[PDB]
Amino acid sequence: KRHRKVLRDNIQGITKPAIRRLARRGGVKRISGLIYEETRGVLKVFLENVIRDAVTYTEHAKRKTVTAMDVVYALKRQGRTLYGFGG
Amino acid sequence: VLRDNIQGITKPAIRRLARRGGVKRISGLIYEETRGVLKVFLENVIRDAVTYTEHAKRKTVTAMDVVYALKRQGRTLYGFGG
Amino acid sequence: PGARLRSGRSTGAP
Amino acid sequence: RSRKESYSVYVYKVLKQVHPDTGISSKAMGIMNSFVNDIFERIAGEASRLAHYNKRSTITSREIQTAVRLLLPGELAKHAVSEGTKAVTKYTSAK
Amino acid sequence: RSRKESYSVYVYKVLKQVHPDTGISSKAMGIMNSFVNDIFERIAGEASRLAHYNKRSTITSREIQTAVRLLLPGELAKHAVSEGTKAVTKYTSAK
Amino acid sequence: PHRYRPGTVALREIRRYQKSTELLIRKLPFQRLVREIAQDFKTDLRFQSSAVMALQEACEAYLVGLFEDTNLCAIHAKRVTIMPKDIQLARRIRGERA
Amino acid sequence: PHRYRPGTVALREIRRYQKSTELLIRKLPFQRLVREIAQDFKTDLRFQSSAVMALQEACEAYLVGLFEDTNLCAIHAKRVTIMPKDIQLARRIRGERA
Amino acid sequence: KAKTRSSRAGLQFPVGRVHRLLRKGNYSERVGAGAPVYLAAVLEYLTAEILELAGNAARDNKKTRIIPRHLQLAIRNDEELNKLLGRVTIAQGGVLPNIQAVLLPKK
Amino acid sequence: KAKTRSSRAGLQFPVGRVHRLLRKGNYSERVGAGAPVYLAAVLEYLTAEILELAGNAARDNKKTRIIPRHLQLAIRNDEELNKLLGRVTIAQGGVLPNIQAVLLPKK
DNA sequence: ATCAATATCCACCTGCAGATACTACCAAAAGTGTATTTGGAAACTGCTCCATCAAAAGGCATGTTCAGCTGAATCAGCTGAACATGCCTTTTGATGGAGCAGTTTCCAAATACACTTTTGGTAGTATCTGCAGGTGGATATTGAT
DNA sequence: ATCAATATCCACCTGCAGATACTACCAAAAGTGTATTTGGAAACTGCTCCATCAAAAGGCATGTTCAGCTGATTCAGCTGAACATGCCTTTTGATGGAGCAGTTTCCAAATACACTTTTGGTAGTATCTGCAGGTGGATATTGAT
Ligand SMILES: [Mg+2]
Repeated sequence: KRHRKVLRDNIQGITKPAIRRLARRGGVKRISGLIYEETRGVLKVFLENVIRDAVTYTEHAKRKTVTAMDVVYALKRQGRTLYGFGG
Repeated sequence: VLRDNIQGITKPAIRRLARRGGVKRISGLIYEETRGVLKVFLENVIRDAVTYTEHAKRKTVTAMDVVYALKRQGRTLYGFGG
Repeated sequence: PGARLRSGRSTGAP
Repeated sequence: RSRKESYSVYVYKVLKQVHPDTGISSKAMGIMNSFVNDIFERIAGEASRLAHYNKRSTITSREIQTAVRLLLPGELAKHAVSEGTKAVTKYTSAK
Repeated sequence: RSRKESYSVYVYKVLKQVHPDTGISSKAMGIMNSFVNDIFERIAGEASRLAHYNKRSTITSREIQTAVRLLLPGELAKHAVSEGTKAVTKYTSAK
Repeated sequence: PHRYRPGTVALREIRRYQKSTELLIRKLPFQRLVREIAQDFKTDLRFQSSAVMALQEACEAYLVGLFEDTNLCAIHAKRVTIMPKDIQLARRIRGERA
Repeated sequence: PHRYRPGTVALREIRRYQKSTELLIRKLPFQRLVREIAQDFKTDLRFQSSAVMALQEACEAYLVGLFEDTNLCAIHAKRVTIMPKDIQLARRIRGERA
Repeated sequence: KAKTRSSRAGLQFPVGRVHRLLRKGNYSERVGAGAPVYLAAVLEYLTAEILELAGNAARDNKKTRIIPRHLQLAIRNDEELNKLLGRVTIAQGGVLPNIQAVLLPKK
Repeated sequence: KAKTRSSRAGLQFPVGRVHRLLRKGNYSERVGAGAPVYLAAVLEYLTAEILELAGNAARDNKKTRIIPRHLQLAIRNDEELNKLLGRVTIAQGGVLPNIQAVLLPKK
C-alpha cells in the first residue's frame, strides 16, 4: 500500500503569531518571549486529554473513525461543553 | 448588647480559617470580605437544600437535603450520607 | 490471589 | 437518508413569533439545537435524581418544576415556572 | 425501625485483608460509604451514557470497563481494569 | 518582659491549625446564621443536627481552600498579606463570578 | 517613516480579534497536531472533518479563556506583560493542576 | 378530531417528541402526563428568550440573519443566560469586546 | 446448594446488591451478567487502595484506628486518588501541612 | 496646535452561497381510545430527635506599642513591539479510490420475569479497649543582651 | 557569644466514649423454570475521508531598532501582630412535642396494546436573497515637531 508519512514535531505548527492572535482575543497587550513554549505545553495537554477520551468513545463503538460526536462527548466529560457539532 | 448574626463570624475565627489555609498576615478589610463570601456560599447551598425539603413536603431540612445541595453546587461532601 | 494494590501488597491468599 | 431529527422546525416557529422579519443561519440553528438538547438533559437529569432521592418511580410536572428551580437562575426560573404551570393547567382543562 | 443498608460490612472485610491489626472510626466508615456510593454513581453514570450513545438497552462488563478507563487516573484505571477482568474471569469459571 | 516578633505566633497558628481538624467557627453563631439565611426561603423550618454540621464542614472547607488560593494571589503580587483584591481574583479565576 | 509607539498596534489587534470569530490557528498545522496525538494513542484512526473543527473550536475557546485569566494574573502583579508564572497561577486556581 | 398535545397545551414545541425522549432516556420507570408538557414549555420559553436577544444583536449589527456571534453577544450580555451557559462554548461565537482599563494609553 | 455471586467471583463486595442498585437506578433497561461483578471488583480495589494508604498513615501517627484525618492524608498524598477526589470534601479531614516557602522567617 | 502618515469608516456594488420554500411523500411516530396495572397521596400514630431553656466554662473584645510590610519614587538594563523584507507553506478546488460506517434480516445466547427457597446483613443489644486527655521533666526555639 | 522565657516533645497513666462482637429475624439474594429481547454474523451499499497535485494569496521567519516596561533599590509612614485581662457568649447537659417515617388502603393515573392518522424529514428542485468581499473616497487617529 502507501503507509502514512511520519508525523513528528507538529506542535511547532502552533506558531508564535497564532499564539499572539489568541492572546489578543483574550485581551493581552504584552507577551513575554517564554509564553509561546508555555502555551504549546498547555495546548498539548488539553488536546491529549480531549483526544484520549474521544478515541476511547471511538474504540468502545468499535469504529476506526473519530466522529464529531466522539469529540463533543469528550468535551462534555471534561466540562468544556461545545455547542454547534451535534448532541 | 445585640449584633447581626453574620458578625457572630468573628475576627479570631476567620483568622483561624485563614491559618489552616497557610496565611501569615491579614489586612483588616478581609474580615468583612470573608463574611460577604460566607453569606453567598450559605445562601446558594441552603436555597437548593430548602428546595429539596419543600419537594419532599417536609418542614425539617435533612443532612441529605444539604449533601444533595453541596453535590449539585460542585462541593461534594463525604461523611453525612449519600 | 485476591486484590493487588499499587504498593505491591496482596489481600492474603484464599 | 436515515431520519435524523432536530428541534429546528419549532426553533424557527418561535423565531417568527418574536422577530417576524428575522432569519437564522444553519450554524446558529446548530447552536440552538445543542442548547435545547443540553437544557433538556440538565432538567431531565435533576428530575431523575429528584425522584430517586424521594423513592418515587414517576417524573411528574412537579419533579420538572423543582428541577427548573434548581437549574435556572432567579428570573429565568420565575418565568419558566409560569409558562410551564400555564401550559399544563391549560393542557389539563383542554380535555 | 426499618433496614438502612450500607457497604460497612464489606469495607471492614477489605480493611482486615489489608490491615489485619487496624480498626476504623464511625466517621471514617461514613466517609468510605460516601466514597463507594460516589464512585458507584460516577461509573454507572458513564456506563449509562456509553450504552445510550451506542443505542443499546444493556450495560455489560464492557460499558463498566470503558467507564473506568474514562473516570480513573493513569495507574488506578490499569489496576481497576485488571481486578475487574479477573473477578469476571473467576466468576465465568464457577459451576 | 519577653514578646514574640510579628509573624512568629502566626507561623505557630499555621502549624497548629494545619495539624488539627476541629471546626474553627463556634457552633451557635453558625447555627443562628444558617437559620436566619434559611428563614428567607421558608419560615418555621427545623434542621437535623447533622444537617447544620454538614453545612459547617462544607463552608469551613470552602473558606480554607479559598484562603489557600487567596494566599497564592497575595504571594503572586510579591506580598505576604492577603487583601480583598486577592479573595476577588481567586473567586474570578475559579468562576464564582465576573 | 512614522512608527506607532509600542502598545498601539497591540490595542488595534485586541480590538480586531475581539470583533471577529474566525479561528486563529492555521487549519492544516492543527490537523497534523491532532493526527499525531491521536496516532500515538491508536494507529489507523481517521477523523470526520467536523471532529477536527470541533477540536479546533474547543482548543481556541480554551486558550482565549486562559489568556483572559492569565492577563488578570499579570495585572494583579501590577505588570501588563503575561509570563509563564501567570499561566501557571491561572491553571492552579482553575484547579487544572495541583 | 386529532389534536396534538402541543396544540392542547398551546405550544410550538413538540410534547410528543419530549414525552418519548423522557421515555428512551431512562430518567425513570414512568413519566406523568404533565412532565412532557411542562418541559416542552420551559424549553420553548428559554429558546424564545435567547432568540429575542440574538434577534436584537442581529438588528444592532445591521443584519437580518442571526449567526453564532449574535447568540454569543446575546448570552454573554445577559447576567442570567451567561450563568446558565457559563461552562458552554458557542462555536464561532468569539468573545465580548473587553480591554482592561490599565491597558489603555495616556494620563 | 446456594453460593453468593460474590463467593464465585472472589470478592468481599456484594455482587447481588450492586446488580439490584444498577436495576433500581435507571441506568439501562437491561444489565449484563458480568457488569455487577466488574463494578463490585472496581469498588473493592479502590476501597483496598484507600484503606491500604490510610492504614499506613494511621500507623505513622502511632495509631491502630483509621480516622478521617488518616483518609484525608492518604488521598491528598496520592497524585491519582487526589485527582479522582479533587472536587470532594472529606468531613473532619483537615488539610496537608503546607507553608509557602516565602512565609518562613529569615533567621 | 499643526501636519502628514496611515488606519478606519461607510455607503455602493456585485455574485453567489446558503437560505427559504415549494413540493409531493412516506415512513415513523404521535394520537386515539379501551383493557390492565399500580404508585403515591391519605390518614393515622408512635417515638425520634429537635427546640428550648437554665447552670458550667473559656473565648473574644478591647486598646496600646511598634515591627516590619506595603507601596511610592527612581532608575538602568534589556526585553519585547514594530516593521521591513524574503519567501515557504497553507488554502482552495478540483479528481479518483476505497475504506468503513450504516442498514437491514436470522436468530442462539443472553437477560427479564414469575415464583419459591434460603441466608446474609441489619438492628437491637452486650461487652471490650484505643486513645484523648492529663501529668512530669527533659530540650529546643526564640529573642533579648 | 549568654541567658531566660516559653514552646515543644516523649513516657507513662487511665476512664469511658466509641469501638468490636453477638444474636434472631426477615428483606432481598439465589435457584429453577419458562418468557422475551438483543446484539453480533453475514452481506451489501453509498457516504465521506484520504491522498495527491497545481497555482497563488497570505501569512510566517528573521533581523534591525529603540520605547518603555520590569524589577532592583531605597525609604517613610501606616497598618496589622502581639499581648494582658474579665465579661459575655458559647458550651454543656436535662425535658416537652413537632413532625418524620412507618404502613396499609384504594383510586386516579400511567402502562400496554394495536389500531388510525398526521407530522416532520428529505430528496429533489427551484427559487430568492442576505451579505461578504471588494473598491473609493471622505474622515479619524496617532505621533513628530
Ligand atoms: Mg508518533
